[PDB]
Amino acid sequence: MSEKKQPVDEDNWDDDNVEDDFSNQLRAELEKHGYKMETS
Amino acid sequence: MYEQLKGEWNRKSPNLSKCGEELGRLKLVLLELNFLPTTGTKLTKQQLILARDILEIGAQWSILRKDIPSFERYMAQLKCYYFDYKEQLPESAYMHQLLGLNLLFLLSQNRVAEFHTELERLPAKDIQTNVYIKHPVSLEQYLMEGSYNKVFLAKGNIPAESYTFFIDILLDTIRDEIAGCIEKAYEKILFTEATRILFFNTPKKMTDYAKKRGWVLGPNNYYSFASQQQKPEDTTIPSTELAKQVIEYARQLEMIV
Amino acid sequence: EPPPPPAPQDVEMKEEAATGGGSTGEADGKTAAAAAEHSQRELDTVTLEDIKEHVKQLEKAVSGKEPRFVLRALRMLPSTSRRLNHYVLYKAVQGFFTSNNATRDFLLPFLEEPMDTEADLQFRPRTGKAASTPLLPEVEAYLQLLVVIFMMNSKRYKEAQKISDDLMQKISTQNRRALDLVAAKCYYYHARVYEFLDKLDVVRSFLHARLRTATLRHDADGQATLLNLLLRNYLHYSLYDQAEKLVSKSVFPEQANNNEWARYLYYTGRIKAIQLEYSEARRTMTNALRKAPQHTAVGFKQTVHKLLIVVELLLGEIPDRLQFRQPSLKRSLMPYFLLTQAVRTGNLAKFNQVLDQFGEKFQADGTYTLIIRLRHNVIKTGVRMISLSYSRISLADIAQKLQLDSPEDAEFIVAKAIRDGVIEASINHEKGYVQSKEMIDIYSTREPQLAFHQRISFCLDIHNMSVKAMRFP
Amino acid sequence: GIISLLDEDEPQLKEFALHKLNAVVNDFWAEISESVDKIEVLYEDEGFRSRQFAALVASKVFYHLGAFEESLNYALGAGDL
Repeated sequence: MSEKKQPVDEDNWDDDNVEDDFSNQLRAELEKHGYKMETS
Repeated sequence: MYEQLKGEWNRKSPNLSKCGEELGRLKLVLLELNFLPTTGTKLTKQQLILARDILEIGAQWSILRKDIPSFERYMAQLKCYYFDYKEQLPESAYMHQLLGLNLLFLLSQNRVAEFHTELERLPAKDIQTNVYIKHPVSLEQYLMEGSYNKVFLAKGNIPAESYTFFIDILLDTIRDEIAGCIEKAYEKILFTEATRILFFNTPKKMTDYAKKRGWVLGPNNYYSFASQQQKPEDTTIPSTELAKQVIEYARQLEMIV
Repeated sequence: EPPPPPAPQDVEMKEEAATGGGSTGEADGKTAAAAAEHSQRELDTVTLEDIKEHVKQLEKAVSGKEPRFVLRALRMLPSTSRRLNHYVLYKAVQGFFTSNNATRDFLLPFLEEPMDTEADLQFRPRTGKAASTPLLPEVEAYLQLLVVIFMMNSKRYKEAQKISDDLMQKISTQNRRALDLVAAKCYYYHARVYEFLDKLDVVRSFLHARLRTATLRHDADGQATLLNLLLRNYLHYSLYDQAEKLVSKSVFPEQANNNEWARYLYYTGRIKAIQLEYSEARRTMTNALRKAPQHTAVGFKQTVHKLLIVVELLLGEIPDRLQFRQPSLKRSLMPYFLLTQAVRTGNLAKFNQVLDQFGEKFQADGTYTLIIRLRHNVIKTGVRMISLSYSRISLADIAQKLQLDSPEDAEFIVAKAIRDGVIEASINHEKGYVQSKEMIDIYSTREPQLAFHQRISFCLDIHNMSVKAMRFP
Repeated sequence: GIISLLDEDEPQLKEFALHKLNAVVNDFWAEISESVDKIEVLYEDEGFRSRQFAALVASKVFYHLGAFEESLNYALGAGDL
């Protein structure tokens, strides 16, 4: 055999793909896009 | 061995002369070796190489006469000639586009597990070489997404004129899907869209499809009506038969004490 | 060293003491086809042998068990247990006596020594143990040069244990099944000897011929161990043999070790990956995924999950996979975190940047049929997300918002979406309206009360599995 | 595949092909299961010589599948071979 080389050397696993979009993008999302109503 | 039976290599079959010579001559191969469940000294495999080439011309004669079971049967022979347990064979000039033939008609006959063991019996060489392998599988990506947009454009690119014969079978599996995917799944299409996708703009072929749906055409229109009637309900039949299932559920109360 | 002598003297005699001394009670336990209480214990300690010290990992003096135990392989009047106790006292040939090494040189007449000595009195686990345990714990030397045929010769005397197994003792041995356990393991060593440089051409018709002698008459676990071999060699070896199963599909009467049944359903579900039977594959590969929880901390569960979830990505939809994050997985980037990120996005440039950028690891995938409908899974994920979001959507929105260049291309994608039953859309083909809509009657009028024969058919199946489970004591 | 090849009216192709059958029978147990009807026709063809051998390897392949009783009836109607 089972080893042959290797003995010498509701959680996040659920969310990480949408939480990637909660990891790089849209930090102040409706707080600049929420500011589109009055800044524009 | 028989130095060259192919003395008319560019004069393959205007007749059935070398075809009958091919029946007697393949019959001579059958009398000689048999086939390849032979270890061989590679010199008895030399007429197996010539046997590969004359079964390539036997395939071209089988599509010349339109013998499809002997066509894919000789093609199955050629798949047994590359399934031949000695890979160490000389290289025939048709070695990849015979898999293009098998890929194309095997694509047109709607055998998709055969398409995947086609992509699996010799996977690694299907990517780079033979644009007649890369082009029917990217064309399979075109049948997957972007259909009815690249068929005749793809027909504009076959310089090795043996693939039009089976992309006409792909035209048949186009026309039945026009005969299932523009009417009786929508509301109404006008005459000009059936003119575009149903080519030659009024045969008795697009008429044959409009009447093949079981519907009578209007002027300058094809309604897709008269479908999905009565709002079916199955009134009390599951209330009968599912408690008929509860009967042998009480048998499951019976076998257990 | 002084610490190298005492340890194999201890654990080695603890192995054959319970092995021979307990298997004596097993075959003298005249009906023991399921007890085998030191057979499977012994194989549990042989999986421990491959981790730990072997028969003699050339343990720094002479590697002397091999010129010790297979000499006088004879189970006579019970002073031959004192011959093995002489083989306890002679373990100081390394320590006290003249050190004489006989590994790889005299091991072939040592393989002749179960035949050179007297009659084996019907305890073949010691002799086939002497046909496996010399050289298969020498696979770990990894030179595989002229000792391929030596380890193979030890499997030829194992084939002599097949001759003495199913060609001798014609009255209900029931050690035949334990020798199918040991025989199957050294068939995996036929893989670990043949398949390093060749293919198991003997065990093609001897795969089916050991299956022939292990078909119905005394078959137990040879069915799906030889079918694990049948299923596992014939994936790297060319296919259609899984269609050679399809005319003669025979699976276990009762499931084996849950590791074996787990990995077996992983193998045949991994065939249904390339067979593209997406319905059964998600539940038998889910079953196979959850059913093997024991693995080495650097992986093989990430191998089983990695090569598991590819067609699950190709279902058209997928959940966000498993639920137990692994960082050595994160170092190896095996099941493509970034590519399934490109799946749940409707992205194409970074998507084909993952495709083109990582193709040396797509070699480690070896399943390039993923991309040919996985770009299609990007566009069907887009139309499934937007169509699932909006009550009505039109080709003016989606057909060029997703840059399909034309109305009719989106009408072809919705043609394949209604063809797949995904959306209840409609298209007015007059002005360019996708006059899409959402169907009604989501209530529990009919559909869950129809589903409760699947829920409760499931429940009565677990009732009867609990009853049949109760039938054992 | 090599069993589908047998549309030639000369039976010596079928004896060549049974010479292939006992040769590469050690890998191809599946194809005769789709070629049962060919073993039925070539078995029920009287003057065709290979009906007895069709009962032989039909007893082999139905032995392989599990039709040991049709292997038995073919073993009856398989002759001295």
